[PDB]
Amino acid sequence: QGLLDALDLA
Amino acid sequence: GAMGSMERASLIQKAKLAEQAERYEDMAAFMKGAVEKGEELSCEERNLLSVAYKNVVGGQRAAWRVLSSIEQKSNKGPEVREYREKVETELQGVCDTVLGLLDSHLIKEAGDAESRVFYLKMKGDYYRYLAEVATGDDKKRIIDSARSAYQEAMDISKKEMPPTNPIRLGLALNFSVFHYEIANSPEEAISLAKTTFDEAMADLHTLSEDSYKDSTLIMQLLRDNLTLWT
Amino acid sequence: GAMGSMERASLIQKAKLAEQAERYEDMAAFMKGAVEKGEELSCEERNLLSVAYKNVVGGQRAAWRVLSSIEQKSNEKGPEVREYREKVETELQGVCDTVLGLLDSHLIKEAGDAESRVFYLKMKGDYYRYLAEVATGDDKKRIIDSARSAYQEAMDISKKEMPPTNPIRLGLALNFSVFHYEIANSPEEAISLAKTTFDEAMADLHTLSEDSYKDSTLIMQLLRDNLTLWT
Ligand SMILES: *C(=O)Cn1cc(CCOP(=O)(O)Oc2c3c(c(OP(=O)(O)O)c4c2[C@H]2C[C@@H]4c4cc5c(cc42)[C@H]2C[C@@H]5c4ccccc42)[C@H]2C[C@@H]3c3cc4c(cc32)[C@H]2C[C@@H]4c3ccccc32)nn1
Ligand code: NA
Ligand code: NA
Ligand code: NA
Repeated sequence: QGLLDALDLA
Repeated sequence: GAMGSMERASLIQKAKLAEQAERYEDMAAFMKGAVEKGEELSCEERNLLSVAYKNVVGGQRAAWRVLSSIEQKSNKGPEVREYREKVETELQGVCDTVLGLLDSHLIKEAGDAESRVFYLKMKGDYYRYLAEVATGDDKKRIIDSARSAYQEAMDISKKEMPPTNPIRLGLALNFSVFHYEIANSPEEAISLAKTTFDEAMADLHTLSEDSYKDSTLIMQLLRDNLTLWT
Repeated sequence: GAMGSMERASLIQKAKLAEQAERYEDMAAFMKGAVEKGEELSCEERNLLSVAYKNVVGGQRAAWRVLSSIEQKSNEKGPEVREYREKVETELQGVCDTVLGLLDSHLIKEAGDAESRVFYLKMKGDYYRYLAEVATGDDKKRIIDSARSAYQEAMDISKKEMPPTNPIRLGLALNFSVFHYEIANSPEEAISLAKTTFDEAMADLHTLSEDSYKDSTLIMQLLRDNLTLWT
């Protein structure tokens, strides 16, 4: 869980 | 640090409690204590560190933009500049904490490619954040520090990860936005986003079960930007 | 403290900037500085101090409720949940103490209009109510006594110097009646207050003005909305 949130996409 | 007398496993546990409570300053402080125990983070721990500090600086940047905008409407009195400078200094403090953790504890020659890219990309992101609020000579060194971290991450991901890998796509997306919003290079922005998208399509056979969801959303953000810039 | 070198007008101005950026801790800190200059706050300034600390305690109350709930589901191994709930509890208590400190030190007076004196006495009741939510045993009894006492002082002033239909009087009654039911375990006093409040307001409803013949009505519905819920 969390990889998308964690990648802090610009 | 005030987290030195606490067990690693209890710091991770209270980081999860902090998250459920939406207390990101505490979540960050706990995950910082965890990293200081000097062991490699698991993928899940890595993600909690990143979620925690993304939410702290995310709130500060949004507050900076509101004030920076209200300042520019005085196109006066010193109050808006002063308050913008206060929030700015806090954001710089948090960015320095995260770069200090990356250089001190997390960035290494060893460890999986996913970790080495993820961390170098964070270094790029946090220098990008410092670039947004900086001026003059400081700004030049900071932009060189961002490009350089991003570039190292890109060399590792081109060598060690398939074109469809969500961490590689997210590195490209953020690096491409650096070019556009920070380094005043629309040409490098559009070129990176396009070669990133096209290389993933040409090697679509590599797209894994485990990345289908995340890589497909990141590919949509790459496309949406190309449409905004062309 | 930290705001002592800043101009009063500059502290108000930055509290407004803080609100626009949704930085409620800074907003509260700026207003605390303004109050500390020792001048009466206006209706607008009053509202800014209230909105600022309401958002700070509101976020902490909600985080305590989440931890206090996850703690009970430990019915069904580890002291972590309890420790973190205590940490957040202590911060909540610290903010409530700061606000009560300001009300007792600077804002509560025999002087000023009825509206300003009721506003401050009600806020004292609200912040004691907040401390009561997380308190136990003997400390909890002192705090519930302190709340009733502040609410009651405000009620005596509003009964003597405001008309029955006045929104501030009606909102004080509503809050005080809910304290009776949800905190002080007095359904009898909660029902009696809501009934005498609604009946007295109803008997003078023909007087009610445009400027406030809306809020007055909304609160009058909530009085009788709960009267049937308590019967
Ligand atoms: C932590 O370490 C473990 N972990 C990993 C992940 C993410 C990837 O795990 P996975 O379970 O493989 O992905 C996945 C997710 C969700 C859902 O539920 P939902 O779509 O029904 O709401 C599914 C999947 C798998 C099974 C189901 C699903 C549907 C679809 C695909 C894949 C999956 C393919 C076809 C269809 C689809 C639509 C759009 C793109 C790709 C596909 C839940 C949990 C995880 C997930 C990720 C995302 C979303 C929802 C879910 C939201 C945000 C992200 C996303 C991308 C694109 C659109 C919408 C969303 N999590 N924890
Ligand atoms: Na300031
Ligand atoms: Na004052
Ligand atoms: Na704790």
